[PDB]
Amino acid sequence: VASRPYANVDAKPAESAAITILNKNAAPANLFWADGSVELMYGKLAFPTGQGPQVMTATTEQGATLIMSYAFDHIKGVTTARFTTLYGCSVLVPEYTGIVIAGQ
Amino acid sequence: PQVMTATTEQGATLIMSYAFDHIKGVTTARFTTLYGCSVLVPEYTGIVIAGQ
Repeated sequence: VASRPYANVDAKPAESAAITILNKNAAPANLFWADGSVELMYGKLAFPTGQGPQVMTATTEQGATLIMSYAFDHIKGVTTARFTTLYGCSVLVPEYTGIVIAGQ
Repeated sequence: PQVMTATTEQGATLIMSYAFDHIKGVTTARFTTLYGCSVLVPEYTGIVIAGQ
Protein backbone atom coordinates (compact mmCIF):
# COMPACT_ATOMS: atom_id res chain seq x y z
CA VAL A 1 0.00 0.00 0.00
CA ALA A 2 2.83 2.48 0.76
CA SER A 3 4.11 1.92 -2.83
CA ARG A 4 0.78 3.04 -4.46
CA PRO A 5 1.65 6.82 -4.64
CA TYR A 6 4.90 5.77 -6.43
CA ALA A 7 3.24 3.49 -9.05
CA ASN A 8 4.44 3.82 -12.69
CA VAL A 9 2.53 1.03 -14.59
CA ASP A 10 -1.20 0.30 -14.84
CA ALA A 11 -1.03 -3.43 -13.90
CA LYS A 12 1.21 -6.31 -12.73
CA PRO A 13 2.34 -8.82 -15.47
CA ALA A 14 0.15 -11.85 -16.24
CA GLU A 15 1.54 -15.35 -15.50
CA SER A 16 4.15 -16.12 -18.23
CA ALA A 17 3.48 -12.74 -19.94
CA ALA A 18 5.46 -12.53 -23.22
CA ILE A 19 8.52 -10.28 -23.73
CA THR A 20 8.96 -8.29 -26.99
CA ILE A 21 12.50 -7.02 -27.78
CA LEU A 22 12.56 -3.58 -29.50
CA ASN A 23 16.19 -3.78 -30.75
CA LYS A 24 15.65 -6.55 -33.39
CA ASN A 25 18.88 -5.37 -35.12
CA ALA A 26 21.98 -3.51 -33.86
CA ALA A 27 21.49 0.24 -34.50
CA PRO A 28 22.88 3.69 -33.50
CA ALA A 29 20.69 5.59 -31.02
CA ASN A 30 19.31 9.13 -31.36
CA LEU A 31 19.00 10.53 -27.81
CA PHE A 32 16.22 12.66 -26.27
CA TRP A 33 15.86 14.28 -22.84
CA ALA A 34 14.07 16.83 -20.70
CA ASP A 35 16.68 18.94 -18.84
CA GLY A 36 17.89 18.10 -15.28
CA SER A 37 17.96 14.25 -15.58
CA VAL A 38 21.26 13.82 -17.49
CA GLU A 39 24.28 15.01 -15.51
CA LEU A 40 28.08 15.09 -15.23
CA MET A 41 29.68 15.12 -11.79
CA TYR A 42 33.10 16.79 -11.90
CA GLY A 43 35.80 16.16 -9.25
CA LYS A 44 39.51 16.95 -8.68
CA LEU A 45 42.05 14.39 -7.37
CA ALA A 46 44.44 15.80 -4.73
CA PHE A 47 47.72 15.87 -6.67
CA PRO A 48 49.98 17.65 -4.09
CA THR A 49 51.86 20.84 -4.92
CA GLY A 50 55.40 21.36 -3.42
CA GLN A 51 56.01 17.58 -3.06
CA GLY A 52 58.09 16.44 -6.10
CA PRO A 53 56.55 17.39 -9.53
CA GLN A 54 54.97 20.61 -10.79
CA VAL A 55 51.14 20.45 -10.51
CA MET A 56 48.57 22.90 -11.93
CA THR A 57 44.85 22.98 -12.83
CA ALA A 58 42.76 23.98 -15.88
CA THR A 59 39.29 23.23 -17.33
CA THR A 60 37.88 21.96 -20.59
CA GLU A 61 35.50 24.49 -22.26
CA GLN A 62 32.60 22.14 -21.22
CA GLY A 63 33.71 22.86 -17.58
CA ALA A 64 35.42 19.57 -16.52
CA THR A 65 38.52 20.17 -14.31
CA LEU A 66 41.91 18.90 -15.57
CA ILE A 67 45.12 18.44 -13.58
CA MET A 68 48.37 18.85 -15.52
CA SER A 69 51.46 17.50 -13.76
CA TYR A 70 55.08 17.53 -14.94
CA ALA A 71 57.97 15.48 -13.48
CA PHE A 72 61.53 16.04 -14.81
CA ASP A 73 64.04 13.16 -14.66
CA HIS A 74 67.40 14.98 -14.98
CA ILE A 75 69.33 11.68 -15.52
CA LYS A 76 67.54 10.66 -18.76
CA GLY A 77 66.86 14.40 -19.43
CA VAL A 78 63.07 14.00 -19.91
CA THR A 79 59.89 15.60 -18.57
CA THR A 80 56.88 13.29 -18.39
CA ALA A 81 53.55 15.15 -18.51
CA ARG A 82 50.31 13.59 -17.15
CA PHE A 83 46.94 15.19 -17.87
CA THR A 84 44.15 13.68 -15.72
CA THR A 85 40.43 14.20 -14.92
CA LEU A 86 37.78 12.65 -12.61
CA TYR A 87 34.08 12.62 -13.62
CA GLY A 88 30.83 10.65 -13.35
CA CYS A 89 28.03 10.62 -15.92
CA SER A 90 24.57 9.71 -14.50
CA VAL A 91 20.87 9.62 -15.48
CA LEU A 92 19.00 10.66 -12.32
CA VAL A 93 15.47 10.26 -13.81
CA PRO A 94 15.61 7.72 -16.70
CA GLU A 95 11.91 8.51 -17.50
CA TYR A 96 12.98 12.06 -18.60
CA THR A 97 15.18 10.38 -21.28
CA GLY A 98 14.36 8.36 -24.41
CA ILE A 99 15.83 7.09 -27.70
CA VAL A 100 14.87 6.53 -31.37
CA ILE A 101 16.41 3.58 -33.25
CA ALA A 102 15.92 3.06 -37.01
CA GLY A 103 16.57 -0.19 -38.99
CA GLN A 104 14.63 -1.74 -36.05
CA PRO B 1 60.60 15.74 -1.97
CA GLN B 2 59.31 18.33 0.49
CA VAL B 3 61.44 18.13 3.72
CA MET B 4 60.76 19.43 7.29
CA THR B 5 62.70 19.19 10.58
CA ALA B 6 60.95 18.70 13.98
CA THR B 7 61.95 17.88 17.62
CA THR B 8 60.69 14.99 19.85
CA GLU B 9 59.83 15.03 23.60
CA GLN B 10 63.47 13.99 24.31
CA GLY B 11 64.92 16.74 22.04
CA ALA B 12 65.79 14.24 19.25
CA THR B 13 65.59 15.48 15.62
CA LEU B 14 62.83 14.17 13.34
CA ILE B 15 63.04 14.58 9.58
CA MET B 16 59.67 14.42 7.77
CA SER B 17 59.78 14.07 3.96
CA TYR B 18 56.98 13.79 1.38
CA ALA B 19 57.50 12.53 -2.20
CA PHE B 20 54.62 12.53 -4.73
CA ASP B 21 54.90 10.10 -7.67
CA HIS B 22 52.46 11.44 -10.29
CA ILE B 23 52.56 8.21 -12.42
CA LYS B 24 51.84 5.89 -9.44
CA GLY B 25 49.39 8.58 -8.17
CA VAL B 26 50.64 8.37 -4.51
CA THR B 27 52.50 10.40 -1.94
CA THR B 28 54.99 8.48 0.17
CA ALA B 29 55.58 10.02 3.61
CA ARG B 30 58.77 9.20 5.58
CA PHE B 31 59.42 10.18 9.20
CA THR B 32 63.03 9.40 10.30
CA THR B 33 65.47 9.90 13.22
CA LEU B 34 69.12 8.97 14.01
CA TYR B 35 70.29 8.26 17.59
CA GLY B 36 72.54 6.09 19.79
CA CYS B 37 71.73 4.71 23.26
CA SER B 38 74.87 4.52 25.45
CA VAL B 39 75.76 3.12 28.91
CA LEU B 40 79.30 4.44 29.35
CA VAL B 41 79.80 2.94 32.86
CA PRO B 42 77.51 -0.11 33.41
CA GLU B 43 78.53 -0.05 37.14
CA TYR B 44 76.79 3.38 37.54
CA THR B 45 73.50 1.61 36.59
CA GLY B 46 71.40 -1.08 38.31
CA ILE B 47 68.02 -2.84 38.20
CA VAL B 48 65.53 -4.33 40.69
CA ILE B 49 63.24 -7.18 39.56
CA ALA B 50 60.26 -8.18 41.73
CA GLY B 51 58.45 -11.57 41.45
CA GLN B 52 62.07 -12.91 41.28
